[PDB]
Amino acid sequence: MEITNVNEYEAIAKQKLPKMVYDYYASGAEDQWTLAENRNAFSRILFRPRILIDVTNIDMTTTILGFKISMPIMIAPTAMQKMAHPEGEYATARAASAAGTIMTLSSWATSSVEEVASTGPGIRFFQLYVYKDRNVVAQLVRRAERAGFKAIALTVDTPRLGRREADIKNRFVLPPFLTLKNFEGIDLGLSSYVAGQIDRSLSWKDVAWLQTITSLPILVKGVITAEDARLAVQHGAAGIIVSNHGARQLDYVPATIMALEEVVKAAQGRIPVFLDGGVRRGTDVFKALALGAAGVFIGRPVVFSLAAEGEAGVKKVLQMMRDEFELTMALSGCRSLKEISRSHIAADWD
Amino acid sequence: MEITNVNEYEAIAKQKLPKMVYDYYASGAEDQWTLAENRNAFSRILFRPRILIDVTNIDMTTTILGFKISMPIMIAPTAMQKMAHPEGEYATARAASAAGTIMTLSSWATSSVEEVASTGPGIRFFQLYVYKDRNVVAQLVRRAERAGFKAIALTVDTPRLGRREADIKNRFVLPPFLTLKNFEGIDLGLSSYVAGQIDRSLSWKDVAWLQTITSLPILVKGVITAEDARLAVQHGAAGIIVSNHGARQLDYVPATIMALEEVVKAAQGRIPVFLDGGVRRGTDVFKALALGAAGVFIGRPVVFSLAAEGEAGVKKVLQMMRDEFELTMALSGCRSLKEISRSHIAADWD
Amino acid sequence: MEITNVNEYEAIAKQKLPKMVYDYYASGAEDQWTLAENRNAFSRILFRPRILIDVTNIDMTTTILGFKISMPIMIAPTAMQKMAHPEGEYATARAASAAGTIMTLSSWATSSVEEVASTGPGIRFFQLYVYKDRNVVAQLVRRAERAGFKAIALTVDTPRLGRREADIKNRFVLPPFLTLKNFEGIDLGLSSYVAGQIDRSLSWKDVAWLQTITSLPILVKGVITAEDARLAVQHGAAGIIVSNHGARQLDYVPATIMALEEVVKAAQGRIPVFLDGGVRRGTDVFKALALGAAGVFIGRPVVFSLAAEGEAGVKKVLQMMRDEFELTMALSGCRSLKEISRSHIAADWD
Amino acid sequence: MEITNVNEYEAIAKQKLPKMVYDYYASGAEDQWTLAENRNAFSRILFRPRILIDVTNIDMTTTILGFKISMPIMIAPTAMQKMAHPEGEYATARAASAAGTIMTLSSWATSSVEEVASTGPGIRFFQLYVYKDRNVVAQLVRRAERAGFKAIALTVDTPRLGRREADIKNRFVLPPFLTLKNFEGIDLGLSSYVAGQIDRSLSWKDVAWLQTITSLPILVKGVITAEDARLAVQHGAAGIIVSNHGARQLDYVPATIMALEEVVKAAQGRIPVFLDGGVRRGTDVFKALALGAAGVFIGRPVVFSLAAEGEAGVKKVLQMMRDEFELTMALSGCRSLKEISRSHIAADWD
Ligand SMILES: Cc1cc2nc3c(=O)[nH]c(=O)nc-3n(C[C@H](O)[C@H](O)[C@H](O)COP(=O)(O)O)c2cc1C
Ligand SMILES: Cc1cc2nc3c(=O)[nH]c(=O)nc-3n(C[C@H](O)[C@H](O)[C@H](O)COP(=O)(O)O)c2cc1C
Ligand SMILES: Cc1cc2nc3c(=O)[nH]c(=O)nc-3n(C[C@H](O)[C@H](O)[C@H](O)COP(=O)(O)O)c2cc1C
Ligand SMILES: Cc1cc2nc3c(=O)[nH]c(=O)nc-3n(C[C@H](O)[C@H](O)[C@H](O)COP(=O)(O)O)c2cc1C
Repeated sequence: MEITNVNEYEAIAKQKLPKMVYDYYASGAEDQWTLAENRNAFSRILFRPRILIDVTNIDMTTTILGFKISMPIMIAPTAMQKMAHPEGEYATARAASAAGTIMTLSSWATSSVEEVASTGPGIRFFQLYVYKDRNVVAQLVRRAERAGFKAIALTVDTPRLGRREADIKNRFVLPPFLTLKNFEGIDLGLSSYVAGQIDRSLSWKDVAWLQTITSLPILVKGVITAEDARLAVQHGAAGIIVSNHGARQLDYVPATIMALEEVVKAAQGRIPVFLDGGVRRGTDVFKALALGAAGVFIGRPVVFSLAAEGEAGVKKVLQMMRDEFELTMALSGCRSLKEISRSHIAADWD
Repeated sequence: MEITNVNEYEAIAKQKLPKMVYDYYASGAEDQWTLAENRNAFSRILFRPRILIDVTNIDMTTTILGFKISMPIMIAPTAMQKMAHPEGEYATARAASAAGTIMTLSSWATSSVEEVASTGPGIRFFQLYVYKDRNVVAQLVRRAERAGFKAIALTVDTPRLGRREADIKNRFVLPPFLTLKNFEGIDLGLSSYVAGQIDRSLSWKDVAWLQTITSLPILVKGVITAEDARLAVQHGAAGIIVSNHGARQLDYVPATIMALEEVVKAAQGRIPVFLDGGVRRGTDVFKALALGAAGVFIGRPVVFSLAAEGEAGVKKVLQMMRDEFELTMALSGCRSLKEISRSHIAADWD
Repeated sequence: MEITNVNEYEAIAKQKLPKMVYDYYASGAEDQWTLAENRNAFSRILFRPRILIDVTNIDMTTTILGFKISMPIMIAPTAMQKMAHPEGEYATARAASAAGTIMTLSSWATSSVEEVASTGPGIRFFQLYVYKDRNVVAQLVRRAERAGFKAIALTVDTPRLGRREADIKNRFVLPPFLTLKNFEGIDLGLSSYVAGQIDRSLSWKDVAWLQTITSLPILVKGVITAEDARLAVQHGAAGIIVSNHGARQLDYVPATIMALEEVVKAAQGRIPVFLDGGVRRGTDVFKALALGAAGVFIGRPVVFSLAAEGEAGVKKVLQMMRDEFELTMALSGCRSLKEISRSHIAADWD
Repeated sequence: MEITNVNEYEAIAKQKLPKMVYDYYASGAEDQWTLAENRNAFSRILFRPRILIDVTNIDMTTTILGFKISMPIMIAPTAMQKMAHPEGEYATARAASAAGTIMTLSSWATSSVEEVASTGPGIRFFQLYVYKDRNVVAQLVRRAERAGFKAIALTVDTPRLGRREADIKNRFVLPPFLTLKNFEGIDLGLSSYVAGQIDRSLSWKDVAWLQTITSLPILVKGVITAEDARLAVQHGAAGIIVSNHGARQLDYVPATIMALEEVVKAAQGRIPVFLDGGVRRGTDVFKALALGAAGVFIGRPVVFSLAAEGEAGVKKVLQMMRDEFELTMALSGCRSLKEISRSHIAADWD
């Protein structure tokens, strides 16, 4: 009896993590309708597989912003990984490098850019918020650039934090020996401070502002309507991440897989569109690409596997998804990502 | 571990109220299909949120019939609140005044207009039925006007009472020290009398009749078809309340959120259209306004919180809904009620 | 704590009847999908009630084939009622007479036409099958005419019996002191004989044949497609009963409420169309009439209430449905059956 | 208390087979969504039965590739039947001969073509894979032809094996005294070898290749899109089997009953189209033929009944389906397979 699927790592995390920690990571907003729907919506898309195609050699490699990677599955920024495992972000960085894929570090990481860069080479993105204290935004950016990060993933769906009721009932707090390391050694305990820096005044001009302090590509994260996707194209974003923040912000927003297509269309092929939210199977990954995503990101499975198995756990999550994705490409008759078409899928709404 | 949502107050009420009292308040008509659907239909409406909008200052204030209030969440008339808590309607009136919103007192209240007016200033509406004994209707109206009530909410969906089977099995009766106080000190034990006064002969001309005995605005409560909404416009109603009476009348009528739009359209912007039935979240409130409601009313949560926590409980219900509604406005990109549009929502039936 | 709804009688029957007897009556065909759907399909139809209509006086009286009855709820032919209660069909006949409605006696009754006619006056219909031995068909008809039956309800959906698996597992047999009384005292133990008489060769010409041996009106029972309804009009049926035989024949036929309209349309107002299958509430009854039925029939509730309460039980089933139907008419704004329109309902499929 | 339906045999198999064996046979791919849907999709198709048609004599006989059989229900190739019962494929062959229907032997059978041919006469098909070692493909074909097999059923949906997670957790292995007998006595322990022979390079030209080494008709098994059905017509297949391999390959492919029609249309009446996947009732069989199948195949019920009852079990599965199919034809008004039309069914998607 073995661990055969990703979703199984969640069950194990849950039996061993303290309730407050598990809930923190697992929880969605309020009644968690979108949490559930993020997963459920993938079951409303079916396959239209082609048979008798030579599928000896499958090429999953892709190029993301000029960076060539091993597969179109990247890691989404989550937060305080050291609550899940001692090595926390170090383990996640070593597994992402090992897999030939990209990691997106959280500005709320319990590891700083430099300590993450000290694990070894590997393409890494840094997630950020346009904080109130703009001098602070510039030091994080500089520090990110220095440590060798290749792009900035700007969260644009959080003017304010959504209500995740378990945290309130669990009276959630960051454990004793941990710190938000990117906020230490710069010119400003920290949890509260960082929570207060979230600027609820941001507008499109603030994204323009960010482009004057950095030369790195900017990916607006949290776009789910065609209206905002076009504005992101306009204000010169390097790509859009169709996300609902793992369903932790506003409830009742659509499943990202359902909003995907509308956003992909609005972008008009100008920039790469990615997705995250509920991706757990190689089949999920295929559907997203057939719909138009240039790649997908995974969040919760990483923290869950980390908690269960340390670095071996994240290594395993990544191996399982590329294996399952390669078999799905084989069985659908696709020899490259370029071969995946809209016709290989049939959506409930078609 | 704390109370984070409104719906939780129902569970607590239920564990402490006598079965007969709980059932009385909780029950719907016959198989209670609409009871359930009143809640469930809100989950068939999704959001289309706008991002990167300055949401520093949210204005939830609205004007209802020339009365400016703090938010578009008002209290619906329920009945015999003193079965739930000693202070019963006094507690509900003090919490509504404190919140800057309107209370709708039931003609079946266990507190009279004057005793409710003795708690302090505050805008209040009075619910009534065109009783058989028309002399009685006039004394209630006069007494209401005197006590300072600003409008009459006329129930028009009850020619006869719907069958709520639990009451029959529980052999429901009003507890000993309580009375229907509005029916005492006027020119006519009381429960039976009041039950017999419900006139099953009422027609549109009876609404005209009511306008000859009062100068206060009349809101027809219980309109769910476009046909009746237009007749209400005609017979000079000051606004319509799309209601199904908390699903206690006829079963299998649509969820009020589903009938809302048809009624809003028929009214052609001439008069304000409100809604009640199943509103439990700030998200619910947003959907109703995006559909066209000028405001919403809450019924059961008030009695449930009253039973659990007295006046602090109702205070809490109101604070939770305005908090949750303000965050929903922030996350959808709306700085005023005027900014809420039809485009910020996507209904299953669109 | 009291019995408030019809469906409750089933639960009580079940706790007291021997498993074999309960199963016999309760069971549907094979996986019993249509059994369930017969009930479930009524929940896919909603109301569009009119308010403020004088509903002082409700007239539920209707005329069925020149016979004026108290309400549009009649009793369907079931079978061997004496397995459920000693008085069996005598009790059902006295309750139907008392209620001012029509009873349809089964040719499989454990009581004969004359013994049913000996309970008192009352309009009664007789259900039959065109048996193999045509001489037998003529004696039943004659005997029916003699005993004062007003019409023949001809089952046309049973060339062969459907598979009701519980009967097979229960090794079902008619209890010792009972007999199929209509098959005794005529020119032909009986259960087997009667089971063998079912003619699987019947065609439309056999219905013509029946009209040469009787002058009584013929109602073809078991029509669910528009094709067969038109043929029934042609071959001079006095009315059609949209039935699926209580879902005991072929599984996966539609719920009668779903097939109703197609049949009502095909009949083009030429003859009365009735319905049976899953009718348990006054609300059910309203929907059927709004769709076009001239009346409905109830089967299982009668045997269940009989088993629970004898004649008082059937009396109660009938009182509960007319009460619930009158309140539904009041709440929908209908003062006569003629006032019930298609516009007072909204079907999922509209 | 008796066994009345096929599905019941699964429950009994499960209580007596070792977990590893049961799981092997029962399992679907990954989350087994299509497994479930293979069954569930039959419930979305309803009947439109004709009444009063002489249904004395029902003719279920059909002709499949010039071979006249007793009914349109054949047996699908499964694998290693001797894990389920000692007699394994011998028992299945004797029951198929006895029933007057066709058996499809698996190339993974625990019995060889000749030993299956030694049970007696009977029409038999042989399932195969275009193995890597093409010399091996030719010996199996020759051996099949010799033993008297009439057609080849070529699996075309398995370039690679789908992930059936229970097998991995159960560490599945073929029991000690069994062997893949068709792979012994030819020019090449065996399980591993045979697993490695599956050629993931196959294309349409490989099907052309097969036609140069055999004169027997070729039925491409595993076609579910209209695109591939037309290519199969082109490359001269003798018929197509709409299959999803019992849902064990790729998950999220449609239920075969849902893909059926699209494939039947694409074939343009040129060649016979068959179906398998989830067929458990005589009603299932009718729906497939009304949709256009020339016949259906059953897989799992055979192994389950084998495990429960040996040869008597398979005999019983076949008798139950023809009985149930004949009654469904009687009740729908069909006297021959030719009489089954598209109009006798109404699909959810129509
Ligand atoms: C604990 C946690 C913290 C997160 N913090 C952020 C954040 O600060 N900014 C952001 O844009 N997304 C944040 N996310 C969302 C992820 O970046 C990603 O959108 C989501 O987790 C993907 O969905 P999934 O877990 O179903 O894979 C967070 C997610 C988790 C679980
Ligand atoms: C115990 C109780 C008594 C009520 N009495 C009346 C009434 O006399 N007249 C009326 O129009 N509505 C009455 N209502 C309905 C409310 O005014 C309102 O329509 C409904 O409660 C709102 O639905 P909700 O509880 O899901 O918030 C009553 C509701 C309850 C729970
Ligand atoms: C035990 C039993 C026997 C029945 N026998 C017949 C029959 O011989 N002929 C017939 O047309 N219908 C027969 N029916 C069906 C009823 O006449 C009627 O169609 C069905 O019971 C109505 O559905 P309901 O029980 O949900 O009210 C029988 C029903 C039951 C329960
Ligand atoms: C244990 C097992 C092994 C099978 N092996 C094969 C195979 O080697 N090739 C193939 O085309 N189908 C194979 N099938 C699928 C069957 O031929 C058929 O498509 C499927 O079992 C029919 O679905 P059902 O079991 O719901 O009747 C296998 C099925 C089972 C259960």
